[PDB]
Amino acid sequence: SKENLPWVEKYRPETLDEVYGQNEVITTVRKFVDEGKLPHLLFYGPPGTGKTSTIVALAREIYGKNYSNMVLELNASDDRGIDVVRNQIKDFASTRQIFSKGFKLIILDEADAMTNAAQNALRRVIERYTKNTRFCVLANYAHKLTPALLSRCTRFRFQP
Amino acid sequence: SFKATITESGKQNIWFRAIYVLSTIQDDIKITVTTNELIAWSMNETDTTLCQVRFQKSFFEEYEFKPHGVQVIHKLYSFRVNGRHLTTISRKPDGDGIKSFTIAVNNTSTCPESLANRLIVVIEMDSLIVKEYCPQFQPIKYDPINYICCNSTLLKNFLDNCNVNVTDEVKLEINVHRLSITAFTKAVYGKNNDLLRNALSMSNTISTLEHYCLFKSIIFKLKDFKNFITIGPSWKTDNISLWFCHPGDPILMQMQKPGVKLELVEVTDSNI
Amino acid sequence: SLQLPWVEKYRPQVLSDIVGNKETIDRLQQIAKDGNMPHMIISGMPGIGKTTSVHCLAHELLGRSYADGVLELNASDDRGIDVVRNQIKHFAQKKLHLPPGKHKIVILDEADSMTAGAQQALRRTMELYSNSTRFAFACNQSNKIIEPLQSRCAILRYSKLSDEDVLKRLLQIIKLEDVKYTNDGLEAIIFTAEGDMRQAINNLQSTVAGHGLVNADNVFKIVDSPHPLIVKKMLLASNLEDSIQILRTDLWKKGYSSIDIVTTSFRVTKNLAQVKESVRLEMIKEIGLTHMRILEGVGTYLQLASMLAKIHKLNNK
Amino acid sequence: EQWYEKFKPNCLEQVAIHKRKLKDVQEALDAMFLPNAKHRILLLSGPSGCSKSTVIKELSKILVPKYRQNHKVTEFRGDCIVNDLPQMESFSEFLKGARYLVMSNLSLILIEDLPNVFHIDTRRRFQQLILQWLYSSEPLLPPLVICITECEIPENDNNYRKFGIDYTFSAETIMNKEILMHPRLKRIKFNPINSTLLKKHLKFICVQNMKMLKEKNKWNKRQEVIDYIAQETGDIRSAITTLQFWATSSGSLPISTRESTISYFHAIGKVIHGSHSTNNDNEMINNLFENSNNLLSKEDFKLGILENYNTFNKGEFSISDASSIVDCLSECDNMNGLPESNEYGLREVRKTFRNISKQGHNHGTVYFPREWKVRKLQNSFKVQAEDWLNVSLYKYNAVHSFRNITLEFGYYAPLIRKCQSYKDVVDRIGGPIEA
Amino acid sequence: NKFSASTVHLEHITTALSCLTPFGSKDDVLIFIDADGLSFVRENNHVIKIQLLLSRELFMSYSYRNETEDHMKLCVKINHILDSVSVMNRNSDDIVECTLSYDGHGSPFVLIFEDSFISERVEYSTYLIKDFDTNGLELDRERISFEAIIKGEALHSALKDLKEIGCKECYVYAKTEANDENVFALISKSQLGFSKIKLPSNRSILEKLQVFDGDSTTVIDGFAVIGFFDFTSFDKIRKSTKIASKVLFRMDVHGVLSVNILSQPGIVIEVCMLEKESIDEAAQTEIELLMET
DNA sequence: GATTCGTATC
DNA sequence: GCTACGGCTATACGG
Ligand SMILES: Nc1ncnc2c1ncn2[C@@H]1O[C@H](COP(=O)(O)OP(=O)(O)OP(O)(O)=S)[C@@H](O)[C@H]1O
Ligand SMILES: Nc1ncnc2c1ncn2[C@@H]1O[C@H](COP(=O)(O)OP(=O)(O)OP(O)(O)=S)[C@@H](O)[C@H]1O
Ligand SMILES: Nc1ncnc2c1ncn2[C@@H]1O[C@H](COP(=O)(O)OP(=O)(O)OP(O)(O)=S)[C@@H](O)[C@H]1O
Ligand SMILES: [Mg+2]
Ligand SMILES: [Mg+2]
Ligand SMILES: [Mg+2]
Repeated sequence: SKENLPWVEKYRPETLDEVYGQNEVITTVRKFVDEGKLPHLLFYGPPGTGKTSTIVALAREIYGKNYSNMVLELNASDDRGIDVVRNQIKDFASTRQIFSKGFKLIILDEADAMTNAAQNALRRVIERYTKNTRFCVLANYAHKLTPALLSRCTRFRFQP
Repeated sequence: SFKATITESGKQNIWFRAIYVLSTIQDDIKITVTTNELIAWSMNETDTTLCQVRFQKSFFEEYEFKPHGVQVIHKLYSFRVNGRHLTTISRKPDGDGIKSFTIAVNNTSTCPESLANRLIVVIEMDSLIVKEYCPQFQPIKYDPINYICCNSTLLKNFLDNCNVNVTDEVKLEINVHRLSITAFTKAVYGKNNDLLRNALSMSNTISTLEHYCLFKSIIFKLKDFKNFITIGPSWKTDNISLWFCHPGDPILMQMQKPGVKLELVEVTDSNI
Repeated sequence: SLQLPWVEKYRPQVLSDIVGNKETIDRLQQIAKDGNMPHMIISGMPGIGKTTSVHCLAHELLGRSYADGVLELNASDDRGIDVVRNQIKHFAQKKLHLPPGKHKIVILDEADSMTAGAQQALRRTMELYSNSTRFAFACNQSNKIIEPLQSRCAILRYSKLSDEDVLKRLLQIIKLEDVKYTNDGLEAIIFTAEGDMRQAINNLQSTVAGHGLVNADNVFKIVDSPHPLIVKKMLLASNLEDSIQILRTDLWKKGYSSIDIVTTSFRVTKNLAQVKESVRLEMIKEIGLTHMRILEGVGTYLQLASMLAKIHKLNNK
Repeated sequence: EQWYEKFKPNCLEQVAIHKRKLKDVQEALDAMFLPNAKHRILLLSGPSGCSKSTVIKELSKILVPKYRQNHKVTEFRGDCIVNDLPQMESFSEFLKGARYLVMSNLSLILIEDLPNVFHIDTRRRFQQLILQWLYSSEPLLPPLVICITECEIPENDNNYRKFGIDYTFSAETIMNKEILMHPRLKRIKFNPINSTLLKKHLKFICVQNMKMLKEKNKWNKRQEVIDYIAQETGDIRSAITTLQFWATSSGSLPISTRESTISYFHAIGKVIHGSHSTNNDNEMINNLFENSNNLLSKEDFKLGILENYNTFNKGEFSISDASSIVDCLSECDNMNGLPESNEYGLREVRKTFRNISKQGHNHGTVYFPREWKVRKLQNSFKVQAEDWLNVSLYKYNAVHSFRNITLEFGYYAPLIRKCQSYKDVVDRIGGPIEA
Repeated sequence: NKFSASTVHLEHITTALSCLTPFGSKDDVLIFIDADGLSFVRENNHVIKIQLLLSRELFMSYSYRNETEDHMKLCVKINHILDSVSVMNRNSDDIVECTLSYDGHGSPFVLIFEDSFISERVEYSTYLIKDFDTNGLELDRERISFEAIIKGEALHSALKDLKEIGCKECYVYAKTEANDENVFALISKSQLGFSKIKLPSNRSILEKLQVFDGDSTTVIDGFAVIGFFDFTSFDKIRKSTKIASKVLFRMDVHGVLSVNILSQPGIVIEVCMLEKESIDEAAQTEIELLMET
């Protein structure tokens, strides 16, 4: 099954030990997981540097087999307008975590394509439900992100 | 302080319809509590229409009232409550009738913040389900010829056959031979005599009526006349009284029930 | 796994813990002790304490009546013309027995994102019910609130937080958390913060989690220097061979996108000092042509090198 | 209460309004109370806090109890949501009951809380309901006063469908030309309160707070703060609110009032001749783009610059400067509306007009671009050309492209048809060409 | 075919479909095929899940000849099925005999409607199955804090009343008094204020209310469990309580409400719902005061 | 912001 | 007991 896959997808890292090049970011997120306190993360860098591979492996490390019900991954392939932010993200953050792994994780991949109204509405969902949910923002262009959203996120730069 | 309970069916339909009409007239229904009656009234924003419904203490099973907001004239506690909110509490649900509809306000030192400036209404269904509501209220101050005694249903059919969007004004031409009322609307002419608005003049005639005491021509609105007309025919167990004097003077509309008083005052057309 | 981030764990709960803008915080304290709060609009750059000031003022002004006397609405909640006409109207009409001089507070966070119709209905909302409830708008760019709404409010502008208030708050957090630091590390944290408390706390948290000792090396190996300050250095170079060196080493091999460098260069040029207006407008024109070339598909290093070469050509002439 | 609510005027002499403006409002209102008045609606338009309704109420207080055939206004409340009424029908039922407020029930109906006009359908309903009042056949109608506050709608609704109501909340974008140019509608534009009236009223408020002002050792520095507020704002409500906030304070917090938006011609004049507040063009341009980006981004502004750059010295500057300005504008037109395009064009225009600026230059008057006239004449040309084409399709079976029409069919074809008729359209398509 | 099911009581599979629409009107619906029966599972925003089950006894023929796997999973769109079976149902008065079919992974889902004259055949395209697993949103069967058995009509009327009063947020109160009294209420936050609907303690509406100390074994009195729920999720069961004879309410300490609806054989509906954070801890005390009031 | 006409006041 | 039609309500669409 995995042998009939393109090499760019067949060799996708599954653990944080298989992500190379980014040593300072990995050695920081691993300690963040070890202490158990994961802040709101922002991953920035050129295409093909390992941001998605890092965040998916990190979520797998934190949640183990509960990745399915504990991680909400929204990207550019799904609509992420003002109504989506006000309903889906907000009810995912507001509801309980069935006391599984403490806090929830919302991965917003390709958030640079997100409209400014949605990024402005997400600011009071990121800092209100931060006790039970954490947001990770993956972007390649930081000029399309609102300054407040950049302010409420811990920025990690993925070097070439 | 005040506590009233309604434990009949038609007694609840008339209450619900009166509350619905008073909500259609103004967003906030005005309710004053007397030691001998319950006065629910509502006035339009333009101060042209005023419908007032009075429920006597014989209309309720129990009508306790301990005034010992408050305004003496006899003490009178008045308050403002949202019409659209009260019209859903008094709404009769489909499939489960009402056995006891209790309305009360407890503005005493024994009450906590749950009853402070919040009205208490109790609904006990015939399926023993108890539904509790706490609508917020605001204390306020109370603000208190020829004769016609036509039958309400003969008016009712024609009035229901009138749409408010296409007909706005009603003419009431009383004559000793016959009484004919016509729901009409005027035509507005544009720049090059263009028809901005059409003119529909639907009409009906009722032969002379029981007490057509002239001791004429009057014009007033239609959106509240229909509602005040259909208030009373909800407690099935039906004569409306028209007291108007002059074109510029208000018209008074009154109906009677065993324990309900109905009053509607509307400003008439000053055109002579 | 239940430990809160230091941003939320050390969010001030009283007005005395809010550093920076000493006069405005003192005035907010006078409002809290007196009670007669006027309608106010709080504006400023993000992360300087605008929200934590309004919330602390509402808490210190209501106390046990905060649960029923404060209606907090923000961008995450639907704030259309209907919510203003129903929810805000019913909250304003509500009669609550608050102490003398105390009024209900409607905290409309992120008021700059509200629609025009809701803002126009808010005019009537504050006009009818100004004697019972007071509105506290908090925004980032005050012009987004319509002028009829601003006429009924007292505008309070929050300035950028200085390097001393940030150091004071950072030292309080360090003493509370017992982390190891040295002076140059804290100076680097403040420098990378650029007047931001939230970013300074996030950077300190990241440095402590990664290494533990807050020195310049560990801070700068996980936090980066602000790229506007590198773009300014690249654009203000004398001769081309080191401006190209900066653009390559500190902007291209570090991972910054070409469109990001071009967009930052425009804002740097708009605020660049000691440069003639004729030079500045030509630099803006070259940056705009480069921006068009990047947007049309050609996002290469050669297009940025040509822009720097043209800027140096216009500078030397 | 608040100082603008407790120190509100009691009569007309305490209202901060100009004498001439008060006289024109008074006479117009007095004329509209006559039995058959020529004016039916009085549209008051102006900025916020210009005493537009604060003069209407105190004028009604002395006007209504003079013509009431035996005292206050009847104001429309848009937030009222009754049970059985569509939202768009709320104003219709208000105007249908307000028309009964005539003799023995007389009341001046004031519409300051306008209905929701940012939604297109109810805005159109509002317009056609006003037109049904101006063209009403009622022999007697109550006086109608509509106050509209001119405020710029901020940058929102990121769709490119921004209409006029999405840019500026003004009487032009709410009403239509039929209402605005109606024989029975009178418009009295209001101006911001001048410094003298603001100073006088803020000093009356201060002498009414003298005890508290003196106790907080703020009575000798009152003159400077009143002068600064009068010079900074033209809003009476904002001025009184700022004065109250400064007086009730006990520190050195700085005086800050509300922010006003410039006009289109004001921005054009700032770009051309510069501003007197600052001699630094960079700062002025940056503040203009920061506070008024909704106007500096519209193409009509870059068109107004080209239309009015010849008014610097009535058209008596060097041709090289004009060539540089127009070349820069043409180059900016090719930047696809980037933020770097306007910021370069305005900067170049200001730089060009700064160096050639000399003392004693008698400038000219600016005007609005005529591009809309050209665009409507183009549509008229299109209509006439299509009439030519379809009338020349059945009589003489022939197809011709519109590009060939605009070159050889409209000068030659009329010159043939009218010449065949001097012994079926015969006139030049789109009218004759001049100069 | 690996699976074939034939029925004539199409009203059962029609009400089963009508119970699924509340959980979104255009998305993917998962169908689980095993020997016991046919089940439809739908999940919305990872906060609520509904699981109806159509037993093999509801079909004359239920082959399931699949032998390599004990259960078969397929993901199809609900809008295709709803848009299809609507125009099919134009002449539903005819004696129609529905025939479900599935030939394995890669084969479409077949739905034949034969009227002995016309045999309409609809093949639905099957899509890949998403990452989320439906077993995550299930209550822990050893942590039940309250177990209430309620009638269908009373719960449906209460839900319809909550809908008519708006009910932006909802609360569930469950206290068993020591003497004999059982208290179950559905308190709501809405435009009106703070409204409460009290189910009677009589044994015809509330057959059995049993409050545990988070172990489903130790029955204690004087303590109440309170569940803060969003009525957007709580209203998803309203269309299922309309055909419910009895409804079973179960909640654990993890904040999961398991609504069990049994209809009369018949369709078995299981709705699992998550509970909000309740970051504000004054509404809890106000609920207690309101119930004591 | 620019010009032109018209006041009010010191 | 059953059916048709009017009233209530959820949803896609216009501008
Ligand atoms: N550090 C790395 N170690 C190993 N493989 C990597 C690394 N970075 C990228 N890859 C490979 O490149 C593929 C694509 O990288 P992703 O992490 O999925 O995308 P990305 O790097 O975040 O870039 P964008 O912004 O999504 S286009 C992965 O599936 C891996 O196969
Ligand atoms: N003066 C201050 N003193 C202490 N902490 C502060 C201060 N200003 C901001 N913070 C911290 O900043 C974080 C949140 O600040 P906020 O007030 O929410 O930001 P903000 O100023 O409101 O900007 P926006 O526009 O809301 S993103 C918390 O961790 C606070 O502790
Ligand atoms: N001397 C004064 N002259 C005029 N208004 C005064 C004065 N003193 C206090 N005010 C108050 O200032 C406000 C001015 O209101 P107006 O300007 O009439 O309303 P407006 O012009 O419609 O402003 P908007 O557009 O509604 S914000 C009112 O609330 C007055 O009570
Ligand atoms: Mg990626
Ligand atoms: Mg904030
Ligand atoms: Mg006003």
